[PDB]
Amino acid sequence: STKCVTIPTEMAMCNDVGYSEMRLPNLMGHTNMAEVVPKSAEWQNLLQTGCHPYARTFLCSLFAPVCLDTFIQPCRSMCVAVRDSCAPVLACHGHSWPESLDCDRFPAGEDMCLDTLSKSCQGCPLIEEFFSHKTVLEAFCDNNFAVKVKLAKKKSASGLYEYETEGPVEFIKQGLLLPYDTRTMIEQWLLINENCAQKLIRTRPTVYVIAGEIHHGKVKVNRIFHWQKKDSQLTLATRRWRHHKCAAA
Ligand SMILES: [Cl-]
Ligand SMILES: [Cl-]
Ligand SMILES: [Cl-]
Ligand SMILES: [Cl-]
Ligand SMILES: [Cl-]
Ligand SMILES: [Cl-]
Ligand SMILES: [Cl-]
Ligand SMILES: [Cl-]
Ligand SMILES: [Cl-]
Repeated sequence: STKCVTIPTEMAMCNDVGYSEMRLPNLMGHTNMAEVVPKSAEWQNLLQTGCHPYARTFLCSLFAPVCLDTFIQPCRSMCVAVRDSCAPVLACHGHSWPESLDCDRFPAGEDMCLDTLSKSCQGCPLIEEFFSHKTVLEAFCDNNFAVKVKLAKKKSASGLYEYETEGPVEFIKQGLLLPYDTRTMIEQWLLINENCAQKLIRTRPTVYVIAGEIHHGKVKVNRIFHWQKKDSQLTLATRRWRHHKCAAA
């Protein structure tokens, strides 16, 4: 029916939250630790960002409720705070706030609940057209990656529009990742920023030089340079990048 188990060291989410014994089944419905531990480990990437100081203990009140006490849910206030602070980070990871954590399921008003002690990647930069290769090189130095990509619009079976890279991607500045991983992050950014991709399709030709940052599986495009058919400045900047000395080391 129900039992109490020791929080294992392998459960990094709740191995240092003030108590060592949890009750099963937990508030998430998990009936055994072979289910509790991996499902809790799915939150590790979000929790390592520090999106909200109460995210970890809020989650542990659900995944590892206190053994000897009756089940007390966290307050809807704390759910709304943690959700409003951490949901954009999950969106940057490509995820969304789970329906199982819909804050409307948590108590408010008279119902007793555990409360608090007290009371980014979505940017779409402009398409730069008349620019200097010195500005392009400055963007290269200021960003993690810089690539030459051709974008293409495509109609799916359901009638919706998909935006994809077409042909090979010419890498100018690789950054600290392999070109395969960088390109995978660029595709992820294209899917997450559908409005920005749609904006980029409207400028012909659809060839761009994009520069941005990649941090812990999050991709942010900072600069977008349009590659004209008779381009000179992007050509000069890309040919110069190999021998270019940045202003900062
Ligand atoms: Cl969001
Ligand atoms: Cl973020
Ligand atoms: Cl970011
Ligand atoms: Cl624009
Ligand atoms: Cl920049
Ligand atoms: Cl189309
Ligand atoms: Cl870098
Ligand atoms: Cl054209
Ligand atoms: Cl043109």
